[PDB]
Amino acid sequence: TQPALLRLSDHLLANYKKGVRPVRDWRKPTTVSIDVIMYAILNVDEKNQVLTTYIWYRQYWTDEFLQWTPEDFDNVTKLSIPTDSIWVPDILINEFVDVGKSPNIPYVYVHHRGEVQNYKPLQLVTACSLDIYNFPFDVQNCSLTFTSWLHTIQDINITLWRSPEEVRSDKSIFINQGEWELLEVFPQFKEFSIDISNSYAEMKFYVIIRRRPLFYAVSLLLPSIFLMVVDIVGFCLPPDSGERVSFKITLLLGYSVFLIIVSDTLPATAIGTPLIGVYFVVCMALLVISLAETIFIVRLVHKQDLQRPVPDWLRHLVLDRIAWILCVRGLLQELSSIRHFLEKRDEMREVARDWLRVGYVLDRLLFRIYLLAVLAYSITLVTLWSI
Amino acid sequence: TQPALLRLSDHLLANYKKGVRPVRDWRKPTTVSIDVIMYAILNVDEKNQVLTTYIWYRQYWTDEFLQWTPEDFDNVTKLSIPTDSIWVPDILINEFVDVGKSPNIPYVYVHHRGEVQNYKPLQLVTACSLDIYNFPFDVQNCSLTFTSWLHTIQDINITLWRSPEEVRSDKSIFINQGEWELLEVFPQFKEFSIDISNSYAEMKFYVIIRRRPLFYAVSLLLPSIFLMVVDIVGFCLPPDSGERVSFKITLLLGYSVFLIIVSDTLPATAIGTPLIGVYFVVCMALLVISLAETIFIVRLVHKQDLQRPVPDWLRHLVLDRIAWILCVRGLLQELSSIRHFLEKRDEMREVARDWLRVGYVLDRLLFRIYLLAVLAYSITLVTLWSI
Amino acid sequence: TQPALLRLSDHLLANYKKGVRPVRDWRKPTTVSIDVIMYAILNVDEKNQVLTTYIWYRQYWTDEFLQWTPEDFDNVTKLSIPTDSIWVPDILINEFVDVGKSPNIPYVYVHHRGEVQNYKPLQLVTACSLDIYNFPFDVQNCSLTFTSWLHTIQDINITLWRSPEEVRSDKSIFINQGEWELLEVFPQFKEFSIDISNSYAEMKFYVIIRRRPLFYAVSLLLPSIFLMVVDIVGFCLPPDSGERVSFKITLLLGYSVFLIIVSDTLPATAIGTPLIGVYFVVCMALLVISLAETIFIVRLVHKQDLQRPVPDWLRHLVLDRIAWILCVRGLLQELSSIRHFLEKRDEMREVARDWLRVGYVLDRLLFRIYLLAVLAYSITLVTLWSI
Amino acid sequence: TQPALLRLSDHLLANYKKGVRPVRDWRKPTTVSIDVIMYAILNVDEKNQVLTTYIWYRQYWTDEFLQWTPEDFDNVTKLSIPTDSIWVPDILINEFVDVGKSPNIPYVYVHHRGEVQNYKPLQLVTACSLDIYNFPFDVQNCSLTFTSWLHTIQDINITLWRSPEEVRSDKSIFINQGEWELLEVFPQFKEFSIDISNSYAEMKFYVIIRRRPLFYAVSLLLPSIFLMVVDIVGFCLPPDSGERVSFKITLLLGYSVFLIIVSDTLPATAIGTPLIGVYFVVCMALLVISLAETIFIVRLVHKQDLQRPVPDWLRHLVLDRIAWILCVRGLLQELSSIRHFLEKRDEMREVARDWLRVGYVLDRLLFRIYLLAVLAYSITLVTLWSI
Amino acid sequence: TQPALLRLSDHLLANYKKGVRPVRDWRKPTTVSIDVIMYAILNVDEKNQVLTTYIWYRQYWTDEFLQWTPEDFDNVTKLSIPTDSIWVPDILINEFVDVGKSPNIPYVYVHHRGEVQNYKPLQLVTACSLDIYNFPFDVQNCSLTFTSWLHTIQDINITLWRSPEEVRSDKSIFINQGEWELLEVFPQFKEFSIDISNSYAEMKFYVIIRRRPLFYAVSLLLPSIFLMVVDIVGFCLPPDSGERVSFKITLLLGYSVFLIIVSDTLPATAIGTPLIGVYFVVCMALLVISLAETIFIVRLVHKQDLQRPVPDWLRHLVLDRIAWILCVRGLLQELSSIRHFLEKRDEMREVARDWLRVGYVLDRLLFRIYLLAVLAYSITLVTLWSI
Ligand SMILES: CN1[C@@H]2CC[C@H]1C[C@@H](OC(=O)c1c[nH]c3ccccc13)C2
Ligand SMILES: CN1[C@@H]2CC[C@H]1C[C@@H](OC(=O)c1c[nH]c3ccccc13)C2
Ligand SMILES: CN1[C@@H]2CC[C@H]1C[C@@H](OC(=O)c1c[nH]c3ccccc13)C2
Ligand SMILES: CN1[C@@H]2CC[C@H]1C[C@@H](OC(=O)c1c[nH]c3ccccc13)C2
Ligand SMILES: CN1[C@@H]2CC[C@H]1C[C@@H](OC(=O)c1c[nH]c3ccccc13)C2
Repeated sequence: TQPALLRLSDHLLANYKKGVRPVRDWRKPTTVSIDVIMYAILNVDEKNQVLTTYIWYRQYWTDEFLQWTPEDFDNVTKLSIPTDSIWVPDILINEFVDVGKSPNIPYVYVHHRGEVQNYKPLQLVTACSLDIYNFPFDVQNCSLTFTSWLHTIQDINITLWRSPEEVRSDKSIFINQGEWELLEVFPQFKEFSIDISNSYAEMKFYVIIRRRPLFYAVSLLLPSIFLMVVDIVGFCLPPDSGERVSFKITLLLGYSVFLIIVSDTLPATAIGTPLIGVYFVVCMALLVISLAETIFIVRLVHKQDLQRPVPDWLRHLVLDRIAWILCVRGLLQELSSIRHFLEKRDEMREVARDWLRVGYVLDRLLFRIYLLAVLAYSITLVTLWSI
Repeated sequence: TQPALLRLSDHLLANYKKGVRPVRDWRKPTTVSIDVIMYAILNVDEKNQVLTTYIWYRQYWTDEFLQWTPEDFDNVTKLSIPTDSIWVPDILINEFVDVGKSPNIPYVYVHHRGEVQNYKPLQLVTACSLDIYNFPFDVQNCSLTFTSWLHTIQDINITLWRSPEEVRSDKSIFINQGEWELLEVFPQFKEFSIDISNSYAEMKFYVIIRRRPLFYAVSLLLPSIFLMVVDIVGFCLPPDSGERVSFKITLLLGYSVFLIIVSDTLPATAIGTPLIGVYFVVCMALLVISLAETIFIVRLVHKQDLQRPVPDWLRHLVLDRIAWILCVRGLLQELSSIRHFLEKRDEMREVARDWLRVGYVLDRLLFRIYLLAVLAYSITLVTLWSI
Repeated sequence: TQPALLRLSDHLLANYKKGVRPVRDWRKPTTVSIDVIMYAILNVDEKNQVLTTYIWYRQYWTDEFLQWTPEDFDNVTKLSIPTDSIWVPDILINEFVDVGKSPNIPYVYVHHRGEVQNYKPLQLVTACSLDIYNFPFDVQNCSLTFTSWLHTIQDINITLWRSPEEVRSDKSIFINQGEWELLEVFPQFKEFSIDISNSYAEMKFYVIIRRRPLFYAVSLLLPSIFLMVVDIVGFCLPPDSGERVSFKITLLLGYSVFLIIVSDTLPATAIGTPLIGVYFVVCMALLVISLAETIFIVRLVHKQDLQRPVPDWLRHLVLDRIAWILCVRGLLQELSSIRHFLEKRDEMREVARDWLRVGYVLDRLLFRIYLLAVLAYSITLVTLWSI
Repeated sequence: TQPALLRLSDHLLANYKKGVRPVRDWRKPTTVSIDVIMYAILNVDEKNQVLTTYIWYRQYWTDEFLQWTPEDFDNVTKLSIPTDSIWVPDILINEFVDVGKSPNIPYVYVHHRGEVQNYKPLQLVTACSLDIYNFPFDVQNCSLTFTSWLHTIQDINITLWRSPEEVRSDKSIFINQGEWELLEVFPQFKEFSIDISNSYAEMKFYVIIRRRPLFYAVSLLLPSIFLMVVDIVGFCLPPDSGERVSFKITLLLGYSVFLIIVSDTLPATAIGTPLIGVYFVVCMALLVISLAETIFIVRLVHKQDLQRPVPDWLRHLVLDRIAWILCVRGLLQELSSIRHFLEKRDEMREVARDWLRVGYVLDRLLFRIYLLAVLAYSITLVTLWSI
Repeated sequence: TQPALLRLSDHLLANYKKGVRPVRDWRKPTTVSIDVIMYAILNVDEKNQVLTTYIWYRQYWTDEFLQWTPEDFDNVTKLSIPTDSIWVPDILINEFVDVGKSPNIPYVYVHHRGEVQNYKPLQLVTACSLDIYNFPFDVQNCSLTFTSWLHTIQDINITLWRSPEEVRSDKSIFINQGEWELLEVFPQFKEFSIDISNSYAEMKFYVIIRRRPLFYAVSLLLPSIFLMVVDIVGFCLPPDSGERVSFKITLLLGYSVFLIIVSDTLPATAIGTPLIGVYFVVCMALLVISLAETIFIVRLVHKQDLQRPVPDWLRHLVLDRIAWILCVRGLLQELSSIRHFLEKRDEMREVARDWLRVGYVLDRLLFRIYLLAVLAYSITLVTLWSI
């Protein structure tokens, strides 16, 4: 008769049972050609170690029962038929820890030689072993283990759909300008066998991904070096004035809550510390020895009516280190008492002058070393950033 | 017989198979007319670069098998029939990264000439390439790539349902008073072809959206200019009194945690910085040079029993810059000693008077430049806000 | 026969097709009586402008095909039959932006005259145009636009199920003690027509809801007035002592982070500011002029070895404003020098006495105005709270 | 024949329609015996007033159509059959505001006398009227209103499955060591009737639950009493030294952000305040009067070159309150001037001695009252904690 | 005939009803062999006491109806058939408080002897009784109670699938480098019976899990010991200088907000406190007695024109404790007055010298004990960390 191609659609699917594996010879395995286009990196959760991606996915297999001849069917080559009306392999991921809601595709492509072509996009929220060691400059290596969850090698076998170098190089459409940058998707086929004489069909896909170290530059180093340049200005404040600790203590307090707020950036991975704590606790310790310097010089110079400067450390500091850094009436018994009391204040003032004198030279010399130390530390930072 | 229009409903759908593509000639493609009304901008996630919207969506195609004649069927023109009882095209979005739960519409409209009219609202949570460069004044350009996910150009072809200028101008019902303001929805048809002799039907929709710069005005500039007007009052505090750093340091501390709290407003986009950090770190650096000024003048004036003002910088500052800013008994050997000690304090007081004198003129002159600088900086801010 | 009422259940539903619209005459529209009981206000999201509620909902229509006679069926009046076995109208909401999961009711009520009674509770997460202008005292007006999403006025028409005043007054069961208090649910019927000779059936429901201004009283004004009463105690601290700025600056700092924390209470609506920022930035500015007062009086009184009080402003302040606020040997040449030096300190002390004298009267007079200002400002606050 | 019990399974369910209510006489109501085991309190949301629990639930009713005789069926007593193959009552909760995903149980128990036994666990996220008045020691009373959502008293009637005292006392398995402790689950049956001659079957279950006041003890009182014991140490700091406000102001600042952080513990219920704000703002006000004391004593003692202590308040304080708390040459005209100037400083020093003297006695006496006040306040706290 | 193995697939499943329990003799119970591979620990929620895991799960039972002979069926051994076409036991978990979305496996394995092999991975979000007593070093013991939710011991009985020691030792694939480390999964079978002559089939699985104490080391002790090493440097600051409280108070403030931020790490479990608060409030109290020391020494030394050092405590401190820590004209009547006034200042200066003298020795001696105390406290900390 002549109503449509609809005749063919009935005749093939009249008694077609979608439950039995489609082979005329049951020993011949059904080979499923797989193809991956990685569409987008949604989010990495370093805390739970689970990566969520979106994949444009494809399936190709051979159904020997629905084959027909192009002739006497009005030369039709391929036909679209509902997915839930035909046998479908159960390819999923072993790393599955959840189910992303992805649009359900109702149709598949069948040609006259019995090949079924199945396209569907899937959202996989899968667990991945992450190494966050070099936090700003990290490459990450996540496994995507494709398997039929039950079928054997004599039933279902996995092959590539095309040449494995192009899928590696495939950067066709992937959304850039995000947190992650795709380098390559490396395919690898393997026979896994958890049980003796029971091996199941596996095709590993190593997608290796690099973070873009821009958000974590500004959010980490910029206030940090800011806190450095404010303190260097602060060293110029004289210690005797009394504001010397009041500068630094509020600054150390400011650095304390600063490191506590940024503590919720680095993840709660129980593998240990990130390496950037080393690049930060050095800076933390740097302020301590600055603080240790600060109270020391305020401990030296003060008016406490105490000891005179010992000559041994006067020549070493006020002389040697200065050159190194630069390059009858009874009225008489009462008048005698007043100047005697007077010169005692003048002498303690003489004490006040010399201890103050050494301290400023000491303050300047200890100031010189710290600025040179940070600049040398800074030149190490930028040479590491360049390499 | 005469029970109802129900007769027609059976007779058409008696043997109607919803699986085969509805054409009497299989080579003639089924043309699907699409129509978009963008209903609402739900939320932009700049972090993951994914935009979620709600669309009032429509479908129009031709089913040649369910056509009938208005006569002998009691002059019925159109009939409502269940969606899951007829063939439905698989139009979805390539940018799909998730599935929004949207009400499932059970019925579609069929007229006697076989045209199927399908209305359904859909929630699309789709990834979009965002450019957040000019953060308060940004236009955003997001793609909505409509496609049949598998069908060819010889099966499914995409056309507009009406004239493409009205859908552009369509601001009919869209919810304003939100974070985003709709400018236009620009449609564009294209033939995409990832494979040779395999092209698939595509209709791009560029919806271009503008943020409303009101929430980010108050939340950014108002405390910022507030922190400016409190410091200008603070410059009037005398440096010798000792409170001079205590004002500014707490203020700089206050500005430090202020910028850390607002750091979680700007997103974690790894494309680099927003431009508003330039409009902010300038203000940040402005306080530094204020702080640098502050400790400098406190370094100048202090009572440390040291050097007298050099005349070369006395004429340049206390004289030139002042005019520029304004426009036999042995009792004698003891009495000789007391005034000698006395005038030493008076002389260091003479030292205390002159160094204090220059500093206040210096404080006032350096004060004049900063207020003029901020006001000039402010007049640049408002002229940019007007343009 | 006599097995049960089950006979009737078969006989009616034997050939009953749930797909065709149930009318013997196709031109007669099926009228759907709607009824609303608003059960609870779950949450308002001012950010995205979307209101989520729970409704106890009802449907009433006429199915002319399943009518029967009470006689010869053992006098049965009504019968419960599965929802998915009969035709159901598609009434939904145009404001739908999402789908709340609500229990699916499997059965409906059918009486012998063919009326189908459908009860089901639904969770609607719908977008609503909000006006948060008067933030503590706001009434909100949200639309619930009920429509058949496709059917015409000749097929489906919407009526009330009972008198529209009772549903307005309906406060039967609604959960109080929550964030929102139900005033009324105002129904309104309208014919909307987006297209010429194509109008679709609409029944608007304006539910108008009021917030309960109790959580936002304590969370806003109580620490705010607290910060006021601590500063009034602080004005009594003498400015010369040096602690004068140290009080207020920490207090201004405390007020700075206070306003930053409460900044995440008011929503990110891009319609502009809430009005309560006016009721807050006034208080913010109030501390500034207090701070401006504070440094001013500390700028007046200090020991800087400078100018004497000018008489013109001495009579205006120390005299006029005080009454307004209250209501041969050569030993002689050396002894001459010591008192000469001595009286210079005594004279600068004389300078220290008078400048201090004016300042305290000045401090007290400027103190009087501010307390009267806040109390007058406070009496404005409570008279607004009463109205 | 003899294949299995499968014969019975067919014979009963051959023509069994799951849509019609299972009664041979339609007037006899189907009585559904209900049983509740409350398994766990998941979370209380005081903000939205909605309680989420997990219930082990049971259903018992009578199906007169599937009854059979144990004989000639190989003495089978009960049989397991799929839930979706038989009629199931629609018992749900009126307080339903959402749907928790709970495992779907596929089978039910049928015995030969036609009784259907239905077990299924359900997750109910239901709205509950909460009273958070006594925040640490609260009992909460939540309603669980079980109803058939449509069926009448002549169709479905609700009874207990066993004696109502055991379900009350039922603490069998419930998970302790959580935020909530189960006291009892009180059942109550009632006929509700919203409409005249239309009453629907209701069985109320009052589960009354108590919080465990341990997390909120440490998180509230421990830092609070800590802030008390640090201030009592702070009162010993002398006011003249200048650090007196600097202690307390930072402490008051610390208490200010402390109360702001703990402000997000108490919920946003619009019923008013919790009672614990009274137990906290008293402590808040306690520091104010301490602060008021602090600036007062610093206002008393200072060196401002002003008034002498009035005798009336010298006897009342330095005398009475002290005992209460404890239990020819012209050289002469110049020499005359110097001591005259000298004794003026000594006299103002005499002023400095006496005003300082009264203040410390005043500081100690005002110190005594505050420590006794807090200890008395503390003894009130612990006697309330014991009762 | 010879089309395929498809013949067998029909012949077995032609009249196979998936609703009746598959036994030829109804008294013989169907034994379900269970097997567990625990795949990953997703997240522990100590707040609600609910553990979420992912399990690779297996089912094994015997279907006596679908048995066949390998001969005359082309020697086929096993066959894959759809899950929803055969009877499936209802094994779930009693601890279920929610439903995780896990991929639905469509097929199961049937061999010719009638054994059905069911593989499926499941996500179980289940409530677990947690003991967080030793917070960094905790072992946790969670129950996984596997049961058929309704079937009796005469219908369904639970056995292991293999030897119970290997499943215990099974560390095959589990994802390490996470928050939790798998020690063992201990299986145990038990007959539970809530009702007399009604016992239901139970197999308990105790998985015992250990946290990895690395994230909570750095996040707790590192800033804490940091706050210790900054204070020890702070003790060297002299108390007379006035900065003595200003150091510690800001530090105590810094420690106050530090403990408030880390307060949201420990959970809100109402079982009481964690033990680590003891290891922290000791450190908290340590700063108090440091603060108590700080104000004490500032209370001792000050210039208040008061009492002389009593000899009894001078020998005990300045002598004994110092050695323990180290190892005619009328001009005369006026001149008489000036030195008399002069020596009064010198004498109060003599008072200023001695009280200052004792305090520094006192400051140093009290300094020695605290450093030894923390180091002894520290050596207790590290010996506990080693054990
Ligand atoms: C319209 N869509 C466009 C083109 C057809 C449809 C589905 C998408 O393509 C793929 O399916 C492929 C992904 N990766 C592949 C690799 C080899 C062949 C096809 C694809 C993008
Ligand atoms: C009741 N609803 C009202 C009117 C009918 C129903 C569905 C909505 O309209 C649309 O479907 C359209 C959206 N965009 C369009 C463009 C051209 C024609 C129709 C629509 C709003
Ligand atoms: C047990 N439930 C109780 C009473 C029957 C069942 C369903 C609920 O009532 C409604 O359906 C109505 C809501 N609003 C209405 C308005 C008019 C008539 C009925 C209702 C509450
Ligand atoms: C294995 N599970 C165990 C025992 C059977 C199965 C289901 C649960 O028990 C219940 O269903 C009951 C709850 N509450 C009840 C009250 C009276 C009778 C039974 C139950 C726990
Ligand atoms: C491909 N997948 C690989 C191997 C087959 C498929 C399913 C997984 O294995 C299991 O099902 C088992 C888990 N635990 C077990 C214990 C004994 C036997 C099998 C398993 C991993």
